[PDB]
Amino acid sequence: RPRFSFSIAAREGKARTGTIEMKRGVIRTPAFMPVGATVKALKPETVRATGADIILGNTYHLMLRPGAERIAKLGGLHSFMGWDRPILTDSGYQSEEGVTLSPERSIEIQHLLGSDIVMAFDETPYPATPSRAASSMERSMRWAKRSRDAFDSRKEQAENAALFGIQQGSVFENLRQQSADALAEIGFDGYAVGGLAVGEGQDEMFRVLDFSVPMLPDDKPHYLMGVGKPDDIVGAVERGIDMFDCVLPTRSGRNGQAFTWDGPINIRNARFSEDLKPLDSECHCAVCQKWSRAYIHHLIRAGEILGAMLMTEHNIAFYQQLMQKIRDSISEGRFSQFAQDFRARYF
Amino acid sequence: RPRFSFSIAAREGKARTGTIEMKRGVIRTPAFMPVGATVKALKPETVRATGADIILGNTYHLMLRPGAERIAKLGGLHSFMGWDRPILTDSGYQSEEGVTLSPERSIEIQHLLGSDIVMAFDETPYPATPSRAASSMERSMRWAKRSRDAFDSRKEQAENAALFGIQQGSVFENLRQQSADALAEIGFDGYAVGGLAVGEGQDEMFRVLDFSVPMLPDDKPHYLMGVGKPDDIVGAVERGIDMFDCVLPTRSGRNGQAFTWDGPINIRNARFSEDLKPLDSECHCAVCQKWSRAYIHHLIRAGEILGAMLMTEHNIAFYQQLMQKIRDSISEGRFSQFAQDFRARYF
Ligand SMILES: [Zn+2]
Ligand SMILES: [Zn+2]
Repeated sequence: RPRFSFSIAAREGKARTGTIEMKRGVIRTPAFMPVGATVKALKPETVRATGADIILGNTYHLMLRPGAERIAKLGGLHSFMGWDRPILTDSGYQSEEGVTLSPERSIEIQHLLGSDIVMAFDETPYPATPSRAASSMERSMRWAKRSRDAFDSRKEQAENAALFGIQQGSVFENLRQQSADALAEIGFDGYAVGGLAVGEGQDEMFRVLDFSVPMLPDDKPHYLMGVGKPDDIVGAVERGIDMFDCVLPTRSGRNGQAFTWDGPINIRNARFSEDLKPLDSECHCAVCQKWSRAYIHHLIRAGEILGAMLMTEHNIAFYQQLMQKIRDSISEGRFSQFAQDFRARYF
Repeated sequence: RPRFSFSIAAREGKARTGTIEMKRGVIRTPAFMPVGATVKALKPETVRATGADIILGNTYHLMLRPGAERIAKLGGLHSFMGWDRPILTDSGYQSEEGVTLSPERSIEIQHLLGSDIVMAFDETPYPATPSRAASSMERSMRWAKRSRDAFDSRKEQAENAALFGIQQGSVFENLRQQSADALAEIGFDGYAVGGLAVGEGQDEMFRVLDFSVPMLPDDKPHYLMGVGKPDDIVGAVERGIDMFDCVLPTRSGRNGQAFTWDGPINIRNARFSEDLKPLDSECHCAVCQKWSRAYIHHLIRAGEILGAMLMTEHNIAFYQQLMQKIRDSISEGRFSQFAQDFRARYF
């Protein structure tokens, strides 16, 4: 495989479906990346069986424990945790130099972990005034150039990994445009939309995506960081987003929240205590094949680890099934119909 | 298969190896029964993959949550938890009537759960005076007859399950003999040695097994309740024990203790932080195939659920491998050699 190739196979409006090819494997887009040096309560083989093509790791947590250098001594993150496919690492979400973490150190840590997709080191709270959002965006663009240069100066990294830049600008169209321009001038393998899902609400997030995603190079992947709920994902794909990561399915799962095509349910609710149905009626996951709502209700009420395991496997599988229906519906020119049907039933 | 058939295929001194056949499957003896309505941190398929033929469930915990009647409404324990092979249930470890639980209720609960091997309801703290141990043993034998009659009066249970009686008597040879006599006069499908592993220490436990196990019918299985460490198991098999249950491998596992052929290790110890070796050098389990001491050290230090999962899978697999080496060495007439070699290396 090449270091990085993104190809778009089908479109419908702003939505796209395709593939990213990398040395460690192929990523089907739109993609959901489960968040990890573990996807909580799941073996990597289980994560793969749900359909994930790539997972996310964190520069912040891993650098603290067990340490980036230690992981590199041990053979890198893939070998450490037993996941042999692509890994995307966030950059580590104050001075011009960095945070006491700088762009250079961030890129180095991601190298030491052996990340396949490296994120530029970026700085913007919500709400923000125009002045503050601009100051922050500009710093982020200076740090984006430092990230680019640090990555390129490390031959092994530049030859085997990819680098994504992150658009800032808060909710302001002019700053988003400046930011997109800056990032394209530097040039990256993909472009994230940063600075959303930080308290603005779906309506506002969608409004900003509406003008922001078209500013980015059309021929490169578009990653919406930290999103989100199933309906956030569907709307964001309608606006041109190709990649997602979020802790909801894992975290939610351990707290009793199961995703279903008829909306989320809280399995701890006494109404499930004698419910022999699977979590979701249509889900093809191993959990829905084998165990009832009643059993999983019991496990979660009892604080049993197997409850966390089963809830998490189901939720990540649900999310992968969602992404597959999105991909197929775009490939078949019926994604707008799918999005409408999905929302009518989910809500 | 028959309701219950125990056949001995080979012997060496007091040690025996063979099979129990039941409707839900065959049990290889000497057997280790992992303790559960879940074996903590493991899917039942994982439990089976380690080599377990039977697991234990509890009348006490299940009757409290989620309730015996609820589990029967839901189709019984096997269907509830997704384990289709035999399950042994303890009886629920004060008046002549029972505990505020009586023999009759205990047997009924085990029926409602759908237990394959039902334990008689029994009462003896350590240390105990001869007078108190005798009083307690005698009550237990009256309760053993009540258990027998309750089981036999329920046709479905008597036709499809087995009933084991439990020997008491503390550390006193004469009371153990009276107890064995009483139980044989009533007649059971198997015989447990109760009242050990309650604080007496290995030397004393072995001394009591030395005279107590020969008192029991030779042609029926002998179950040592709540034992134990790998060396306890080996010594107890040398004294005629066929069946074991213990929470050590599961509980220990979650606390960082891994069993190995060179003795237990605590994986949280900083010495393992960069150790790329598997938990045990010879172990054939999936955990030792795939992950390092270093990774598992990190997970347990970090309190990650996957740490508990992997430690537990390894430890239960270790125990099953131990039981297989015992079975094979008895079948080959070299168990005394095995026991000596095991101890020399383990210690
Ligand atoms: Zn499911
Ligand atoms: Zn192992």
